[PDB]
Amino acid sequence: DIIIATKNGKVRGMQLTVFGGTVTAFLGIPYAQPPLGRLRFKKPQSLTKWSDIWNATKYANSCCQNIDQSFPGFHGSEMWNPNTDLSEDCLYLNVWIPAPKPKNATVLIWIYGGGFQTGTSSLHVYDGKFLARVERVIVVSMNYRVGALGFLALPGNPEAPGNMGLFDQQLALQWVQKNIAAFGGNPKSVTLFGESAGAASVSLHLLSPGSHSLFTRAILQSGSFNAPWAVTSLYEARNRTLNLAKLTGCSRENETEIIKCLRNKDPQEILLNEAFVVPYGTPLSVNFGPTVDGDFLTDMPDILLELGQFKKTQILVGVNKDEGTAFLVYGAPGFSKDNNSIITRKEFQEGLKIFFPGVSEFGKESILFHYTDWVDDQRPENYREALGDVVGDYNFICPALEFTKKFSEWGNNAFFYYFEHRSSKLPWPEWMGVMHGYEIEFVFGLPLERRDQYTKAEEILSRSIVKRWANFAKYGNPQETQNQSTSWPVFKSTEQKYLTLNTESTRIMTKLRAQQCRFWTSFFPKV
Ligand SMILES: *[C@@H]1O[C@H](CO[C@H]2O[C@@H](C)[C@@H](O)[C@@H](O)[C@@H]2O)[C@@H](O[C@@H]2O[C@H](CO)[C@@H](O)[C@H](O)[C@H]2NC(C)=O)[C@H](O)[C@H]1NC(C)=O
Ligand SMILES: *[C@@H]1O[C@H](CO[C@H]2O[C@@H](C)[C@@H](O)[C@@H](O)[C@@H]2O)[C@@H](O[C@@H]2O[C@H](CO)[C@@H](O)[C@H](O)[C@H]2NC(C)=O)[C@H](O)[C@H]1NC(C)=O
Ligand SMILES: *[C@@H]1O[C@H](CO[C@H]2O[C@@H](C)[C@@H](O)[C@@H](O)[C@@H]2O)[C@@H](O)[C@H](O)[C@H]1NC(C)=O
Ligand SMILES: *[C@@H]1O[C@H](CO)[C@@H](O)[C@H](O)[C@H]1NC(C)=O
Ligand SMILES: *[C@@H]1O[C@H](CO)[C@@H](O)[C@H](O)[C@H]1NC(C)=O
Ligand SMILES: *[C@@H]1O[C@H](CO)[C@@H](O)[C@H](O)[C@H]1NC(C)=O
Ligand SMILES: [Cl-]
Ligand SMILES: [Cl-]
Ligand code: NA
Repeated sequence: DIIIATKNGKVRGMQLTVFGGTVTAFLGIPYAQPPLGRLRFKKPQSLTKWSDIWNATKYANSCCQNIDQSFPGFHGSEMWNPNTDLSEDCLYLNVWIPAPKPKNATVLIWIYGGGFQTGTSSLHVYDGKFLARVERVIVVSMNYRVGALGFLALPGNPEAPGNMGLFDQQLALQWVQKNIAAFGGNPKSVTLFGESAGAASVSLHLLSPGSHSLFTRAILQSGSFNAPWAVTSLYEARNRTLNLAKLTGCSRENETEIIKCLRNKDPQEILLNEAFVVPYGTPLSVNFGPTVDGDFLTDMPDILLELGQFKKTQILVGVNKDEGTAFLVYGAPGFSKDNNSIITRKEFQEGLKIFFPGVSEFGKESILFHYTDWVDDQRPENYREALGDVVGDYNFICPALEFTKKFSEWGNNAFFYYFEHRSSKLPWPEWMGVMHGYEIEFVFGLPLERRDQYTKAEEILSRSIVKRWANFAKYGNPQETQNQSTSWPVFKSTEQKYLTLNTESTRIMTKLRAQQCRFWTSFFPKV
């Protein structure tokens, strides 16, 4: 039996057999007062404290969220849907530790993505027992409110200040600060890691004064706060708060009245209207996201970044080779997971209308002009390939590279990867390539599990990634030093070296998507 005593009371874990060894798991530890009733839309509150033993033996409630019903029965989508009850009472976290209990272990904390609208810590691809077994790190992960319940904003008004999900994440990091020593962890060696909205959250904690001292280093997988989807302008954030009041018959005149009303709606009514607070949605819509709230975020983050106002530490940042493909099947014309999706020029342009709602006509000719200069053959898959690249370069790859450049210029070591392995088990079709989100299972070590049907080359790839992630966290340097591996060079402005992660040869290259990001980063924001 394994009981640990925490500042707020005792908690009982659960032993797990992993690869002939053992990990202890504490699944479902509360970290804040449940945000119900009068606390809906408010910053998370401190935990009352309990006598008697809290059992942390199963995942807890996922936070309320809309579900992907686009492909019922389909593992490719359904693997991202919550696998525990939805409930507004979802502020819990998980701790996997190695056995025997470690003495002063480096801690990894995962922050999931999901567009800030969806996600949960209990997905099978975020299961931290492989890491803890194999690398003897402690892994922590938390649920944080998403959608309007998480990011609804009415600026300056503490009934609904915005950024509540980010305060959820932040209060989980405090919990780790106060508590992880008792589990054998080193509060002085904490690395945050996250993918997509989770990565963007990691980068905002790098800008938040309140987070400065709740962690050591950071890993950003396919996301960063300067991505076009990542921060809602104060303008939009109120237009949206109002369209939601309106939509739920909660329009008022006193704004604290609007919120009192919204607190009486029942969660389904809020979720149901979220998709409509925007007149034109894209498959990449983030209707309720982070804002400049004057609290968590003190200024537009583009400015903090440019002027070097952020935590000085090392970062590991990377992207997948076909970031944009996943989204094309959620609304782009002539695209389907059940066929090769050869599209025509006319469909390409309609595609751009879907992804770039408005966006002038010249805006969209300029994208087409940059991306449809065929070299050449013809090449029926030209327009299909080009639309995915447009979507991936704009939304993920260029914002990641730009973030890494800028961050690196204030003098910190920074490492950049380019993930280009397609999982042998991937359920989406071949033309979608190395999709967004499909490096996560390599990082968490799922292919280390031989019973699971991955190739040999996959097990090895994952073994090396896990090592590089762990070395980054413990040492600030993502080398794999033993098996004559390629040395991962720091990313400097000027040379802009990066490391490729694939099953055959990993290599050092320079200047990923140089022409494309010059277009995205320098020219496009003007239009
Ligand atoms: C800011 O909000 C207004 C609000 O309009 C919205 O009403 C909501 C309840 C919601 O159902 C939503 O679908 C609806 O659009 C937006 O104004 C709208 O703009 C379009 C044309 O651009 C009109 O044809 C709509 O009918 C119009 N509605 C009203 C009542 O004016 C507005 O566009 C939006 N601004 C943005 C894009 O941020
Ligand atoms: C690949 O499929 C797309 C997607 O939509 C289709 O799914 C198919 C597998 C098919 O069974 C069909 O029932 C379904 O509509 C096809 O695009 C569609 O093309 C048809 C042609 O008449 C249009 O009318 C549809 O509007 C359009 N679908 C939408 C809503 O986007 C596509 O043609 C097909 N392409 C191939 C085989 O290369
Ligand atoms: C546990 O180790 C503590 C310090 O180790 C960390 O130093 C940090 C600055 C950071 O770079 C981490 O990556 C290092 O691992 C030490 O001061 C504590 O007193 C130790 N406590 C124990 C052994 O219980
Ligand atoms: C916690 O679970 C254990 C299972 O062995 C049990 O001994 C204890 O009574 C539990 N407390 C409950 C059910 O709240
Ligand atoms: C709006 O109503 C709230 C809630 O009772 C109240 O605190 C506030 O003073 C009101 N604002 C004004 C004066 O318009
Ligand atoms: C080193 O390579 C060997 C195979 O020769 C393998 O058994 C081992 O797991 C590797 N270590 C790492 C950290 O990749
Ligand atoms: Cl034309
Ligand atoms: Cl190698
Ligand atoms: Na131009």
